[PDB]
Amino acid sequence: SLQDAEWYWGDISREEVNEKLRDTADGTFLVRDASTKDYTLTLRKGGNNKLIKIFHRDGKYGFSDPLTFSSVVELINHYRNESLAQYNDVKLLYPVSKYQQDVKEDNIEAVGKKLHEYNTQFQEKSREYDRLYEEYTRTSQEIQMKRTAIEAFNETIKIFEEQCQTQERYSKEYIEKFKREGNEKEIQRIMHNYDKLKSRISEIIDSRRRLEEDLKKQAAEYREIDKRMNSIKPDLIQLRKTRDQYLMWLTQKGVRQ
Amino acid sequence: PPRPSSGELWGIHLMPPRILVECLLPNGMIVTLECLREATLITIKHELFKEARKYPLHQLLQDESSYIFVSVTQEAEREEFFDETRRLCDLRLFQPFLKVIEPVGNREEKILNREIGFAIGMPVCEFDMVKDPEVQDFRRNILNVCKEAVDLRDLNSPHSRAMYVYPPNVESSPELPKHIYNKLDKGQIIVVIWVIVSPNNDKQKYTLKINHDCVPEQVIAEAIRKKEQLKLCVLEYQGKYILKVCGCDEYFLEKYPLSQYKYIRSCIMLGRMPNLMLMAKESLYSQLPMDCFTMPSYSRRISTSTKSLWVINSALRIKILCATYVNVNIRDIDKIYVRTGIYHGGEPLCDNVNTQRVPCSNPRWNEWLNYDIYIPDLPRAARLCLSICSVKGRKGAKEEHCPLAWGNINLFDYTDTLVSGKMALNLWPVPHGLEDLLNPIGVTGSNPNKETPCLELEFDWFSSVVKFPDMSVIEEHANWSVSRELRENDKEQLKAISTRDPLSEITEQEKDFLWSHRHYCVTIPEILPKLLLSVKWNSRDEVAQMYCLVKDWPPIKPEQAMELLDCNYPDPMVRGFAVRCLEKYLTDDKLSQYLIQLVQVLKYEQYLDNLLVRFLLKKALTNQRIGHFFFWHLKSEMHNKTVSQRFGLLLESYCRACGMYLKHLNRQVEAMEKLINLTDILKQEKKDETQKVQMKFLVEQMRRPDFMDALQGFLSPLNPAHQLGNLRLEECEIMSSAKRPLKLNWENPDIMSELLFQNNIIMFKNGDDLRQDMLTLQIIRIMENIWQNQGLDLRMLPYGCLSIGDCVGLIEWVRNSHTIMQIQCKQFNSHTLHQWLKDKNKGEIYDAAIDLFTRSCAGYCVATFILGIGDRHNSNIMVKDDGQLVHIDFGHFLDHKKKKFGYKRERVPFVLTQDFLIVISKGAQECTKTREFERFQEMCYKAYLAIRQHANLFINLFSMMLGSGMPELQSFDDIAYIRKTLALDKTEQEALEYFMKQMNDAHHGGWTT
Ligand SMILES: C[C@@H]1Cn2ncc(-c3ccc(S(=O)(=O)N(C)C)cc3)c2CN1c1ccnc2[nH]ccc12
Repeated sequence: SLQDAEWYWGDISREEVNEKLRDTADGTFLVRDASTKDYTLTLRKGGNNKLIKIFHRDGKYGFSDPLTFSSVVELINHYRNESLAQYNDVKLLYPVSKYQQDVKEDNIEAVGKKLHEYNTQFQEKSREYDRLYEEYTRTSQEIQMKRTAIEAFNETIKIFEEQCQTQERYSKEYIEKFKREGNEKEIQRIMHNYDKLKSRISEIIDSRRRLEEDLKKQAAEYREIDKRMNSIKPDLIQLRKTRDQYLMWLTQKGVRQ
Repeated sequence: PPRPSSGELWGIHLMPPRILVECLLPNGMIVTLECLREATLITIKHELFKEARKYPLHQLLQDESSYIFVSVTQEAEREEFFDETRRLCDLRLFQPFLKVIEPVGNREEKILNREIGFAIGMPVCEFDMVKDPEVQDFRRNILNVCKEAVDLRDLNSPHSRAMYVYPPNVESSPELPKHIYNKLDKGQIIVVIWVIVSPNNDKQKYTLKINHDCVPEQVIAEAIRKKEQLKLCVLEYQGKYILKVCGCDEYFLEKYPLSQYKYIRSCIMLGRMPNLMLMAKESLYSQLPMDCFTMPSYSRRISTSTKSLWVINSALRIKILCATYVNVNIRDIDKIYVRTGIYHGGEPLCDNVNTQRVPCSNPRWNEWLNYDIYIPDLPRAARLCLSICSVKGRKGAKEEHCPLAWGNINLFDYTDTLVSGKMALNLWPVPHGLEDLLNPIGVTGSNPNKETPCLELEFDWFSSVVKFPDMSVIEEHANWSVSRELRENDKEQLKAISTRDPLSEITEQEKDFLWSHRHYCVTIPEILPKLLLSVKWNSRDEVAQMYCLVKDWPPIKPEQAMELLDCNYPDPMVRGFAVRCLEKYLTDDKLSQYLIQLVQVLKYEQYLDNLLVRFLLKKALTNQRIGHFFFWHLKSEMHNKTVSQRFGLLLESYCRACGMYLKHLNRQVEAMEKLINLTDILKQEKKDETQKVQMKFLVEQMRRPDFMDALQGFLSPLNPAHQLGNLRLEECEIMSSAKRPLKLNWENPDIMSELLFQNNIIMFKNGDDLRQDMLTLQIIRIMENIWQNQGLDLRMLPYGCLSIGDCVGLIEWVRNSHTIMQIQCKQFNSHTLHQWLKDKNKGEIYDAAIDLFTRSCAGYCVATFILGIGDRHNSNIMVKDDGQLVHIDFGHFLDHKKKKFGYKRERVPFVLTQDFLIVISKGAQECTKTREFERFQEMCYKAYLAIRQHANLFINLFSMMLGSGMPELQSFDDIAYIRKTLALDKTEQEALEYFMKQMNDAHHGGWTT
């Protein structure tokens, strides 16, 4: 009684079978029409999707010669209760029902109207996520720039502070040489240049302090954008999945070929 | 690290005319000096030491000549400025200061390192600081490649040197295609040899009529013969001259049939006159400086029980300790968990194992995860792919799982050592578009950004250093395993498997069949990709037997072998065999052709030191046409922290051994930084400004002596053979369209530029991702090249396009081209296009235009439909004065419209309108009924089956690009589009019926069988 088989899905694509078996338990399966025009069973084992052909000759079916079974149904039903270990090592335990795939609106007008609402909601949430992604990318890049600029400041501060250490080494024995020679105006000159240097270092220290404070603020903004995106991402996938479903139930209900 | 912005200072794009610079003298004093922004460092040092006398302790200062400057660059580097002829505006200073220092250390090495660091865009000194042994060993061990390359390059004195700089631009086969050969008037070419006679530099033409397969020396011989005992003179004087293409730096130095050269081959095909230039070897060979490789600092220094994997009687287990944090809205999620998986390429080796769910606020698991894999059965390329997923189960029984951060780890390291003990992994942001809970295609290794979620892990200890067994031990075990009837039909089924496209379904029955016949398979060597997928990689018995078979496997075609280098084939023996096929059979034409993909597959490589990186590097240093694009492809991706360390270390070794080309590259790099800076100003501080003022700022800044010195007299990054002479400022433009790209016109400075082109026009785009456009024009070249060899003159014009950084690149401006929209103006007819073409090509050459238009139409009609190029319109399609049709802007491909609108349809992006049909039908009233259109339909039906016959290649080219970051190309399912348009699961007759139906449904009938 095939075509009225929860696990039989017809002209379903390999990529569609993949979506339906993604992260499923060993034993999960579905049957479909081969990628030619002939049946292929897809099964989950060891995190992989194994394709098994359903061979046909003289009205008989099976995976290999001899073809023992009368129909595609009898074939599945044997392997639903007995392991594949003989042929080979798991039973066909979890069917992927086409009926369980809910989405219950009766008529074309009702479907069409609902799809229009979903498609609208989908483009709305899409544009929202795309603008969030742009905010996320920009922020992350500016954070990168600030962290490089802070490194550059740290080095500048290191060079400038080494400058003080140098003036401190040289000046000591010259201030002593000028104190003896009573050259108070020259001592004033050495000191004025030293003040000038410490005033510059003081400004460079504040330029970094301000940027480190911008960095703390931008890092927190990033964390928020990340939280806001990790929230939009799963809802958008489902909203897209529903839209694709209402589009499929419309293509099917209407005239085909 | 890399430079944040391309400005003259931090947060300043251009310096004001005069700028105050803080100078830190060696006596400890500080001097505020007013500097001209374009003032060189030698001038600044002269003004400073004069001014230094007016400050205390001036007596402690030595001579101006005993010092040099040091400052903090935008890369946060303390850079010593040895080149005192550099301008202040070109120093890339963080802040305006200079420190006066007496120069110490190795001067030669410091200068080279600065030059390498400038090309890379990252200071070399950052690599020396990297603690990781793999990094340091890679920098050490890669130098034999560099040493061998420079040895081969100077082995043949001036000839081998010239062969590196100007390699032959030849095709892969001398065999002239039947359709091309028929253009030769009695199997022989007419060439025009030009010569600059030494007294007055007067050009002189000598028109020959020689055989197409005549070696360049024979072409020279006939030139001397043109001017019976003359043989002595020609035999002695035919080795003292070389041939060059008129207008560019393309040289005929190797003994290839003249017809095998691409310029000659294009000339035969296009019914154009080949114009060559005769010059002596002496005038070229002298201009060639001898390249010198020097063993770096890091090489001249050291820099500082065993069990088998197989003698371990336990199953693999990994412990997840804790995570530092995750970024989740506590209200919107329930729990968090670490999903893990053991993978061999993109396929799990066992079922994926999750940890228990814990609150987001408490990411502590301290749980051993158990895997269904016996440790001896672990393959060499086995990886742990993990991620931290969130989980919410509010709406129904429907649990919503979302990946937060991911990371991949190599179970064995570069030394074949299995990983043991604790490990801290900094995780990566989940890529845009990826929905899977795991990212197995993603890079291996910790995230360099330590301000990200960090995961602690514990790997088991077995009381010793566990090593993967030796190849002798594996060869042994295979002979144990093998020790534990053809049929004409079975040989037919096998043959059929090998011919299938790389993405087709392999049933478990076909897998068992292929493995059972593994020894017969050596007769059909092309079957190896499908057989390798029939292997059970989680069984050491099958892996061992496969290793033996691949060791003595016959070599396969390079295009078939490139498949074994994608994300699906991680085994070192597989990729080893794959690299040997490229080594022996891949031409320099094909390597240059598939370089994009070859650079890309370097990301899938588990380790930095591998045979592919060695092959590619060897070739990049052996050929500088290869080395120019190898350098740019790697450089364009240095902003991507997922590959920056790998590509950085690769660029270092390359720049360390490429010789003089580094100087030319550095010129291209400094030209590009200026354009990036100029376009950054217009996009920011001048966005909400008038196009008239924008141009006034543009022309003023482009007149600056510092800008002109850098933006004139350098090689084109689109084609190194093309010299970019003096900028023709009057012909430069900011394009009106929103995005506002730069149209730049340079003068070709070639002596005989008039015979090629006198102007080189390049568009500088800053804001859009050019990689998709780059890949499309590449595939289009590869499509046309197949058509020509199969006898089809569907002549498309794929112009040059290069990505030079993150959303920044160059595009060749196609000369004499106009958009349909432009033609339809200067109240419009369906004949406007046909009229324009009838008026731009009068009388005699009217048909030569209509032929060019129809042929290029069919090319584009098939190319666009196969690839699924973004919607075509009057602004995207352009026609040259020739009749040559050209498509612009290929930003989208495959089904880019699948997520936005759920509609499953292979679209016809290029629907030939009435306007277009009229042109083919030469102005007829019933266009579909014509004989002109019949020849068009035929062209398309041929073009399509040609490509469908070569599907395997295109599918591999795309598959090799999965890890690149291209939105439309993120999974093998994205590549399934090409399998639908080429209708691969159908017969060639069915596929062609499908094409015809697609063509009819879009054109509303007319496409007759
Ligand atoms: C630089 C490339 C190639 N190319 N070569 C010539 C032209 C061209 C542009 C405008 C006109 S016109 O409007 O009739 N005019 C004469 C008034 C005629 C020709 C172009 C355009 N083009 C692009 C521009 C933007 N985004 C791109 N993405 C990929 C290619 C590309």
